[PDB]
Amino acid sequence: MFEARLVQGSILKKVLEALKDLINEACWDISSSGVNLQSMDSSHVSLVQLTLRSEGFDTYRCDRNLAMGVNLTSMSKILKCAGNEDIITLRAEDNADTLALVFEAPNQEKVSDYEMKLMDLDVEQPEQEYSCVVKMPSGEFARICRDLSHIGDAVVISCAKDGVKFSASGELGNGNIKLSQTEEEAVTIEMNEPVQLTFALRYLNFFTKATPLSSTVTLSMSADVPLVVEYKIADMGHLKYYLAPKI
Amino acid sequence: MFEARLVQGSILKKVLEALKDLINEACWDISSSGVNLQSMDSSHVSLVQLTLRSEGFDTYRCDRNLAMGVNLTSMSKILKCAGNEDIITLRAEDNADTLALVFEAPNQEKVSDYEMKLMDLDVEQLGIPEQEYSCVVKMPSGEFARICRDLSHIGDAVVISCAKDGVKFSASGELGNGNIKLSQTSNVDKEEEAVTIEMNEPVQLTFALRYLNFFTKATPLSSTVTLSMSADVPLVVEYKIADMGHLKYYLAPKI
Amino acid sequence: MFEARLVQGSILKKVLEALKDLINEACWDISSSGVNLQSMDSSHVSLVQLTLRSEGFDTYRCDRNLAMGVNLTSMSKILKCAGNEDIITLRAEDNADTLALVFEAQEKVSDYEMKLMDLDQLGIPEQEYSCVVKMPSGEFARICRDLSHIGDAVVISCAKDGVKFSASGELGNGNIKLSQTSEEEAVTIEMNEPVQLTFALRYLNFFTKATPLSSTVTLSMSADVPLVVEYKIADMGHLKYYLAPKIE
Amino acid sequence: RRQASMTEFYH
Amino acid sequence: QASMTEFY
Amino acid sequence: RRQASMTEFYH
Repeated sequence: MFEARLVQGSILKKVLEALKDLINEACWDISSSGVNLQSMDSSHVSLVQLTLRSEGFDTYRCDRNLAMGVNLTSMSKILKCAGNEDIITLRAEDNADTLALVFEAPNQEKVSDYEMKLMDLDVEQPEQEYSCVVKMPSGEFARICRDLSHIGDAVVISCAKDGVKFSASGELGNGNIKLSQTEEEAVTIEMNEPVQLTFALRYLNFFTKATPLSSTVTLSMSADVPLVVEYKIADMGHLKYYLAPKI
Repeated sequence: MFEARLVQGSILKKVLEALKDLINEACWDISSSGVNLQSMDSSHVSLVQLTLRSEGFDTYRCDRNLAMGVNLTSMSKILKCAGNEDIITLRAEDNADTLALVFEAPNQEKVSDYEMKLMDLDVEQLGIPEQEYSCVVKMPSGEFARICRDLSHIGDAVVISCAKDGVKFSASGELGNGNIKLSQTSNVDKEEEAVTIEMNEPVQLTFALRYLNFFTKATPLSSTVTLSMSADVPLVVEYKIADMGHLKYYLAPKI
Repeated sequence: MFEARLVQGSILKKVLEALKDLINEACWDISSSGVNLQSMDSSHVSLVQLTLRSEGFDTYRCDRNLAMGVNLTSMSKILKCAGNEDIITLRAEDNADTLALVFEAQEKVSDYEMKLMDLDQLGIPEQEYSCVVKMPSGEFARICRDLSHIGDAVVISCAKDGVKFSASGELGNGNIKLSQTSEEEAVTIEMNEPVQLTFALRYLNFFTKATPLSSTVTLSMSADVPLVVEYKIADMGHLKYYLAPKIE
Repeated sequence: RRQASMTEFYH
Repeated sequence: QASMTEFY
Repeated sequence: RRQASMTEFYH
């Protein structure tokens, strides 16, 4: 059996709001260390990697390792039936067709319990050091991507020790945003060697749906390899987006 | 002649927001005791019954009985032109193809006056007898709205099961199934957050979530709502219009 | 070489939000005295006149006079990328195909470059009006917005005891009466003779997009000439709308 | 599960 | 509707 | 500028 009890159900809600639009079905790897998810989008352009530590759950139990095939859209609809202050408990048997969700509403005066059908999915499957790493406010990054979406299709991210630059171009003109280095409102840069890559704003605007998960976001960049957009899930783990560059 | 003056005009506004989407044309019965409305939706599945007592109006006057045929969408449009703290005065002659509405603003520097055309509408009334229901649930109105809209994500119909310890709503659909369980409450902060159950014998019925989601547009009228249930008979969802009257919805069960 | 620096960049944002839906391309007149705009909508029913004097800018510079053919929708998209507290700088060279905008934040500096078009000055006099109404802008917006649900046109009747807006349609008719009061919640009237005209509510609801620019709006009413709906851009200038009356 | 009308109860 | 072009 | 896939890198 697998039984995880999380008092901050809002985390779960936000996570699925952050994943449902980029990937529709994903395989949940359940292990003694926690719940991991790793899936590529349908177009094979970005990769999503979610890590939820077992120690971040208020109670955790996992007899054998599990691979739950979850349709993320359905689980998103069901989690819409959970209040932000609800205590959410996931529970699934080993030879289970279904995953059970329990919403224990704050006021021990309401208890919802839903049952979701699973699918036969089967699993898919390294950490690096990057030339340039930018730590900046998450809402700021979301704003930048959304605004440059009005200007062009792709954003050119240039990373140096004196700031980070996003640039876009389109038929009505072009734009350049420069963020200079300056605790949760700060922009700090760790630079190994300068970088410059180009990415599709569509996918970044998919990634920024995870903004309610963290006040800060980090971008890891290296020449000719995918970009890493990382949102720390406080006390629980992290949510990572990998975007292949344009070449 | 008929002239009614209501200081809390927002009430009227809310009443129309609760009806315009469910019934398009309705006949308002004006009499010495107040304003009454009773209409079925176009599909003949739900019945709506509005009661506004004459003693709830600040000033009230009704010489002869009236049957004003109102197009509720138009009257809703006119009431959207009134502030929430406006004093609203309805006035209509004995024949009159029109109903006059007067919006007085708190300032007293602004006075709107609208004139609405009426319809020739048959007073065609159902006969709803007063009854005793096996199970009656008093609960917060916003909670009931949240439940119905949530279960709409799961299925078409909600199974309301009513027992002495609480009420349970259940839904089923192609993506799964869900159960919400509300228990009786051993006191909250205030009265309106409580869930109380009056049961003579247990009940369990099935209703269309679409019509309930229509009913919950009356939520700004009352902080609490009650569901009255008896085997094989329609459900009654009642919202109290404090000091004035009530708005009632009747929903026929499924098969 | 033209360079204007405005610390209250929000003004620019609001201005373009009031214009992009009514006129798509307009010609900006740049001179030593400031920036002026005058354009008719595509249907040739209303006239827009914008005045931003050089003294409202914290820095102003204008070597040669300019006639910038600007697509207002594109410039609106670019200005949506600026924060409300941003310092906005417009700058254009003499033989420039483009207009440069600089958004300074809080160490963030954005810089955009917009392409201009080759665009080809109606006679606006200076008159005195029989009836002039000063009223809250949000009230006027609310009135036009409400009466739009009743009819196509609003009849503005202007007498010494107040202004009355009236509409009629197939579901009925309505009358809103504003009486003078005894500062920006006030309704004041300067009257030489009573007026009463009819205007299309569609265009007035276009005009009320300038509401975030000023707490008050003024309606100057003709005799049988266009109505003037004026929003003062405090300390900088004004935005004026001219609407021809309805003689059916 | 079909839908019963209101015209069957109250009339 | 009268035009603006008829005034100036 | 085309778009490279994720399947070329981590594959």
